[PDB]
Amino acid sequence: QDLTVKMTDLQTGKPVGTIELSQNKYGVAFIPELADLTPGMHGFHIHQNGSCASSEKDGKVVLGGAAGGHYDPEHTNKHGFPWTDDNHKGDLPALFVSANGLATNPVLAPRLTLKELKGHAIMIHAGGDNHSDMPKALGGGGARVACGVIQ
Amino acid sequence: QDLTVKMTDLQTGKPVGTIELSQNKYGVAFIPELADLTPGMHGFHIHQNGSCASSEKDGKVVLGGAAGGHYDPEHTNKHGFPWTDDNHKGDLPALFVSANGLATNPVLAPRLTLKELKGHAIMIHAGGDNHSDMPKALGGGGARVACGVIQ
Ligand SMILES: [Cu+2]
Ligand SMILES: [Cu+2]
Ligand SMILES: [Zn+2]
Ligand SMILES: [Zn+2]
Repeated sequence: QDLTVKMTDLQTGKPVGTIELSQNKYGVAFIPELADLTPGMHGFHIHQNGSCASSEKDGKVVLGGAAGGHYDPEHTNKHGFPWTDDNHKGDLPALFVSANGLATNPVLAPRLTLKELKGHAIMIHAGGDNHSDMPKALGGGGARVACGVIQ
Repeated sequence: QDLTVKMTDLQTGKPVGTIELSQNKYGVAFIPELADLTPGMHGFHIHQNGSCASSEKDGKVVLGGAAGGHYDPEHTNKHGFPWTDDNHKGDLPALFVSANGLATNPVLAPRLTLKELKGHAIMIHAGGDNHSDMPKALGGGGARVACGVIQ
């Protein structure tokens, strides 16, 4: 009754660590133990599909595209904050990566429950997340760099 | 009915921006608009006293020492996570500062209410915060670098 989530770099295919998910009275805490990531803030969201495989868009390969879009059980069709309801329930606070490329700063998602997460995918993006679709869609996270399927 | 919190650098005495505090159904969101800070993660907590003045400890000057310790209304006498109850209610998630010395990443404190915050002080530390008293007390935040009194 622990279940940790192994994360794999989409570009190299090599493991980069794990993320521990735990339920508490305020939501789901995400405890990262990752490495080999670019320093800075990274878009971090739960995705619709339980897959980290690639997808295809107009002839281009989309790493981790098989995961689909941001988990949106309320069909909000919008990207926002982890503490706002009119947006993807999968929107989490951005994940911090140290100069040494390590991510260890835990983060909380008050709108989520652990049970509803299994079968979905955990995504880490190259860009950050300003929790808006402006000026860039999906908080500007851009490409997907790391992914893992919540079992 | 807005009330923003002006932050001042303890070492220079010059303003470094403001932090907006807002109440939502999941807690108090802290929206920073700061500058001139050292890149990286910084300990960020609500303090007991409503003052940012200095204090004195065994002959040494403690900038922002007049603010007292971490806000601890339940007398836990312990430092922990923003989503754990047996520790300072004033323990917030660490604040991120970009390479350009700017802090704009909002953060949420699920255990706090806006009303209980007025009259207290907002503190930003030099070191980070691993949300434990080990290996260093108070999450290793160390010295106080920026402070503001919640009006
Ligand atoms: Cu994503
Ligand atoms: Cu503090
Ligand atoms: Zn989203
Ligand atoms: Zn504390």
